[PDB]
Amino acid sequence: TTEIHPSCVTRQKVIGAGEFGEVYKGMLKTKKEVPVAIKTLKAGYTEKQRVDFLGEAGIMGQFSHHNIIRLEGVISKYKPMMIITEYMENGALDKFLREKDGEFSVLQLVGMLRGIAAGMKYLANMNYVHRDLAARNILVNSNLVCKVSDFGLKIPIRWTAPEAISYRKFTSASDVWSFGIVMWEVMTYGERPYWELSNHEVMKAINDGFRLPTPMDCPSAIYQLMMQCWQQERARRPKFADIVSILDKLIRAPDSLKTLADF
Ligand SMILES: Nc1ncnc2c1ncn2[C@@H]1O[C@H](COP(=O)(O)OP(=O)(O)NP(=O)(O)O)[C@@H](O)[C@H]1O
Repeated sequence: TTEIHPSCVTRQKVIGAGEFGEVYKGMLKTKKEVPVAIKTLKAGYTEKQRVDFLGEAGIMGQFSHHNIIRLEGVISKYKPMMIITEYMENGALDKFLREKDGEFSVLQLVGMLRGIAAGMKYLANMNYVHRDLAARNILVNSNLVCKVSDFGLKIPIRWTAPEAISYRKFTSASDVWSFGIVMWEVMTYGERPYWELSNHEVMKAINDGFRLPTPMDCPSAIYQLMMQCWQQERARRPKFADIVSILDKLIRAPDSLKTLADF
């Protein structure tokens, strides 16, 4: 990753709190000044936190893709240590959608999902199994591009594929199950999967052949595709590259989205 000089960064406002310290909006001067998010490492970090902190930047720095958060660079030689990324104005996806409930077209929602899916196709090609794909780990920018975020060395049962739970077998097909749950998150404008059901109920339903119900006004193709992501046998779930392609068909022929799922 790129080491950058404290002089080029200027923190402006706190916009959040992370595992290792507060996160700020700011300005990077690489000439020309550009908004950035800035993750700080609290003074008083342990060695373990230092390594986990810089490590995420390391993992992130191995990626270059439109729908993957871009590491601008780290600050590891001076204090506050920082991780500098592209600024995403609309913040986390689940929270954004909750604030803008019913305010997007079905095409804007599906395009958000194709962005995510694309990023997950990139990750899956790089052999990177995210393990924690969820709408809260997607960030969104002024133009509504959704980027997979949160790469890092805690994972809730109900975003997780049954085989990944019972045998702890995490693959890219595990992530595809999670992506179906994100689809339901996006199409319900940020509702919590399985509402207030307990982890126990949730696994009993899933193993009993029962799935999350169709979101209100959900296109039939979007609902069926999520049901394709929630097949008990992972080998039958679509791969991310199938998902991207199906969502592109749907976007290219938007009248496909006029027919809704029922019941
Ligand atoms: N690149 C970014 N651009 C814009 N906002 C960001 C960026 N990264 C993080 N944030 C914001 O800062 C918050 C905390 O960042 P992050 O560490 O990535 O999430 P977290 O540790 O899971 N904590 P939280 O999201 O508050 O539950 C997020 O909710 C975002 O609102």
